[PDB]
Amino acid sequence: MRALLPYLALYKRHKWMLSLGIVLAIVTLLASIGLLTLSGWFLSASAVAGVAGLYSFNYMLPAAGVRGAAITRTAGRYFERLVSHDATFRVLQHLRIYTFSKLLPLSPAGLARYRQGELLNRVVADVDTLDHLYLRVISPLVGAFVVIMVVTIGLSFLDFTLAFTLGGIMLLTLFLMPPLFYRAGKSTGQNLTHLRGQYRQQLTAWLQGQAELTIFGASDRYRTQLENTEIQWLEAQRRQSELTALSQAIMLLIGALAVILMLWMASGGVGGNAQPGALIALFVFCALAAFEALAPVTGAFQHLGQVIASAVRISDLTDQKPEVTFPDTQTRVADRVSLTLRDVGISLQVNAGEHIAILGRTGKSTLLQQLTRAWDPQQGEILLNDSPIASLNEAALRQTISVVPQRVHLFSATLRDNLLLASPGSSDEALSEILRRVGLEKLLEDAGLNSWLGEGGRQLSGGELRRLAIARALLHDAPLVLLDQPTEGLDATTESQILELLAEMMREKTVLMVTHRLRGLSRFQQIIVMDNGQIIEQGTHAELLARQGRYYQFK
Amino acid sequence: KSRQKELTRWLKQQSVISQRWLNISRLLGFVSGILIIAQAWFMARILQHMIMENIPREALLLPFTLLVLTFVLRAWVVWLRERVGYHAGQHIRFAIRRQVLDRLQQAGPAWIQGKPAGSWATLVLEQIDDMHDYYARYLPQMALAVSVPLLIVVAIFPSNWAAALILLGTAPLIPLFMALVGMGAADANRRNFLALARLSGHFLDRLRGMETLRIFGRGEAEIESIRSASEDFRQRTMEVLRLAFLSSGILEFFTSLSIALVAVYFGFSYLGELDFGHYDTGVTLAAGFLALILAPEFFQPLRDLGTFYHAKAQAVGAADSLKTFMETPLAHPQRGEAELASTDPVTIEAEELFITSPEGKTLAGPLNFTLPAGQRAVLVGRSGSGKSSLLNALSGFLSYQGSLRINGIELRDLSPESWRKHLSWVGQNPQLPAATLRDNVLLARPDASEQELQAALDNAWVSEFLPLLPQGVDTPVGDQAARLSVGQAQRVAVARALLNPCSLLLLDEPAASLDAHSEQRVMEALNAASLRQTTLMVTHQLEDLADWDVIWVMQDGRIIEQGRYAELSVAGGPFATLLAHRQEEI
Ligand SMILES: Nc1ncnc2c1ncn2[C@@H]1O[C@H](COP(=O)(O)OP(=O)(O)NP(=O)(O)O)[C@@H](O)[C@H]1O
Ligand SMILES: [Mg+2]
Repeated sequence: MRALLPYLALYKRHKWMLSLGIVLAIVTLLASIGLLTLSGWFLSASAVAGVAGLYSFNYMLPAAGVRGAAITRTAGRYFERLVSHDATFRVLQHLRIYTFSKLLPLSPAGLARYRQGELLNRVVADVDTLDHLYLRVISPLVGAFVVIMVVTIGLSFLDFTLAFTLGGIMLLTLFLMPPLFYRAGKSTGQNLTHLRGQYRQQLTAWLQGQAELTIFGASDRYRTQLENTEIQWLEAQRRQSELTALSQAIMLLIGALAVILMLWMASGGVGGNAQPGALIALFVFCALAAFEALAPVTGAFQHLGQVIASAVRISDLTDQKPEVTFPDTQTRVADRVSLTLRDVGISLQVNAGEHIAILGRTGKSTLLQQLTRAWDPQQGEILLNDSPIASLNEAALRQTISVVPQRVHLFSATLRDNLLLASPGSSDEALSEILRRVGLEKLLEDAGLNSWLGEGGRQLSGGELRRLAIARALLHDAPLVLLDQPTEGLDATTESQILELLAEMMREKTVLMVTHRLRGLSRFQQIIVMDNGQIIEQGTHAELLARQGRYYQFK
Repeated sequence: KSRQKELTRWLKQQSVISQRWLNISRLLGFVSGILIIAQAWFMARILQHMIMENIPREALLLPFTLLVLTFVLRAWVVWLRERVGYHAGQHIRFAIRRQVLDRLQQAGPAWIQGKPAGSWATLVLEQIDDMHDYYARYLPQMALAVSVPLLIVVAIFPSNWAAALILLGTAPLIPLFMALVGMGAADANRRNFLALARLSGHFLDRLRGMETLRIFGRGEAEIESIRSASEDFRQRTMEVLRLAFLSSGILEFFTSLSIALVAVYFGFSYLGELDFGHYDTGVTLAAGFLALILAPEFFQPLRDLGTFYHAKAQAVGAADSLKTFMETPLAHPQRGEAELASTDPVTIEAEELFITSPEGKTLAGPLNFTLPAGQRAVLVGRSGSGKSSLLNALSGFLSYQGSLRINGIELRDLSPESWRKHLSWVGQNPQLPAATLRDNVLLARPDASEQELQAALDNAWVSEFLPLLPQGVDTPVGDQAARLSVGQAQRVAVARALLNPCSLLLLDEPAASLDAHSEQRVMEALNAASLRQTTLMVTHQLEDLADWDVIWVMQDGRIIEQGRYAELSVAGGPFATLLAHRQEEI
């Protein structure tokens, strides 16, 4: 319950739209009650007055009341649905901005241990569930409470022992029944998520291992084991529905006990007078209508457990500590940087124009993670342009380094916004000039700069994504460029183009390249071979090839 | 669209298993409308006695007793009806999940591999369980929504026909206006369908690519993209909801108009302002309470049906991907009844195979080869050249139109149950489905002594790292072999291959995706285990193939060269060029 505190504080941004959506939920739900209890009294007063009372009974005030209560119940529900859903989409926006601003400082490192794809599908699902806290928990529970307190206060102007009996019954089942059924269904609700995720692990094992099981003859012995988990899983779901059946049967008997008591207790007398003619039906029709307030109240408290669970997963994930801290020194962006590296325990110095190639023996490269400050090194110091790497703020670090990832991410946006990612300020022609130079010709056809890429649009190929990563790295020009196996799983007819693109496009830059492929290393100054995080030999292609060494065997 | 007509007919066809449960729930929804009428009749009669005739409560103990009794029967047929409805939807999911798993086990590994194992779990878990509320809640409510309202009208008509026309007069009006509104709600849901589908996966896209936003300095400028794409999502889906909350508000308007009109008509007819509606027998108070208690109950069935109408959509979406799956025309490899009793290394001769996927596409073209008993062979080639498709065809997982005669008997005439008794094999990925690491190894022989059990362990060099595990031999094999490494998960696959005598041994790529050390360990075990019987291997490690009897290089599913390794290594053929390819990479 204290888990929801960071997210309930997010509600203060839209406190008037969130409260108005509840105020309308009460006005609607009091007009439902008030329309049926005013009708029930009007029929009783009219019947008692009879034909003789046609001129002494003021029937225009109740008639104008049932018309008002019918209009505000009809239109109160419409605006309650609009205001409560508009405010739910403004909480969702504020939840996503809040949880994206917190997952950025811990982007590569904090989320490393979690396998992604399922972690992020859990993050999107948890943020959505934290959005249901208002419509599905707060609005029904708070609305039910103050509707009971208004019909209990309102009815107390007629009789106290009757208003506190209908109010007592209604308010006792608002506070006791929802928790007592969460406790009863707590055991079978976790015996449900155990037997479901157990069936899922026995199913993918039976499906993935279908070749191994079929040939070793165990595909049927493991099918009945899978079918015995479903049999146990379908008994846990049956036990859960046998508690929802009891919840609804009991709620029908509590609303029955309120009607019976009002029929019996209000027959003796409402207030002072015995034989109260039309006041019996004002109480028995309030008891009949007022249990619509408590209709959504047990599923509101039940769903609250899921919100608290999601409020912990999001909170424990976004309250981690960022591995690296960037100091806001406001250092100006450097130019023609000369990366020097010592005891990181490799040591290697890259001058301000050298095209280093690193031949690691056959995931994401660890040396490039430290250069982009994914995490600080434990052993040595990294210096960009005779200044420590940690001395540069985030804004300047992202501007003196232009890395191509091994995993090129194709954002769902247009082709223009996949290139404006690198340089926001570039004009539209610049994107067209560089999409040609790189060889990305098929993209520019049929108005491609507005074409949708990524999910929901056209997918690029492996050799065509690699040209997009280099397109960003060239638009976001920086003195230091960190290639990460740019030619990997790539066609030989285009691998030469990528390498030739690297040599001519990024000639006046401090290119550092990490690969395991030997093609086109003759144009790379100071080739470095690296094994188990250790530098064996260094030197130009000619120098490293003449002397016997690790480069020679491979060549 | 005829898609919904075909899907909703499929859903109705899958409900025959639970026809008994859907007939009881239809019968219990008709009793519930009888008790609603009875409960409103006793309440109206007690109230009339106390208000009009001024009868004390202690003289009405019989109508109170009968009223308490209907209130208890109503709660009983609601508890009963909630549990009958569950059995309706359970027996349908249990009988469809059995059909999905039967079609998925018969289709074999050839078709299962097409989609990720998490794509199949969505179909078998998420999609099948999405059809529960359609049968448990929506279908029972769709019948209660037409019975109970007609019972209400039939019960009020003898008492008063003007009160029975207020409720009935809105029966044609309610769907006439929802359909009139609904056709305006399909306009806004059509010109926003695409823009709202690109904005839904926008958060996950910006969240799956935070590494690219980090390394370009765009993390802060993709918060103004979340703010803009969430504002646009709201202002575009609130447009749709302004037309979908009107449709729900048509029923609330006619619910409110009917209760107001019942009150005003009865209230005015008691004072003489109105003189129609009754049968000239005088309008009583119990006739106005009966119509007023039952006025909100007329529309309740329709209002509950409006909260279940989503359960028809997610059960048509689920029935969509469950009907395409169940009607794929995929054809299975035919199973003979002959039995191979040689119990010794078998000879594989093959000509004009044309091995085909279950979908009917041809995977390996014209294949012509022979394999004498006990002679190891190796398949080499490029990625996507149909090297593995021959191994699957020899296992029986794929269909071939040609001649694949093993030991003189064609494969398609050989019973699969007995053929796989002489077959052991090691795939690129060691799928371990058993419980414990010892149960993975004992999967081949469910009952064997520890002497040969240990013999098959150390021979595969799995005993090397047993003390490293927390429990040793009986270490609990984690799901997807998470506890083990990929290197250790491979040597345990080798252990069960060696444990059972095999008349043919098929290695897919046992050394691929291995670490430094285990790569020799798996080869040392297998290279010595490939001699005891006929063997066929597939590999990309071309360095040490100087020992294997024949080299079968293939491209686009056609064996090109043959012969010992030395012959085609320097002959300048495809193999020599393919061997030079490995020299480009370190
Ligand atoms: N069940 C299947 N359904 C459809 N296509 C398939 C199926 N099995 C294989 N293919 C395709 O048919 C071709 C045969 O490739 P494959 O049988 O995997 O040979 P391969 O050499 O083992 N590939 P690789 O493992 O990368 O070396 C490829 O293009 C596959 O994608
Ligand atoms: Mg293969």
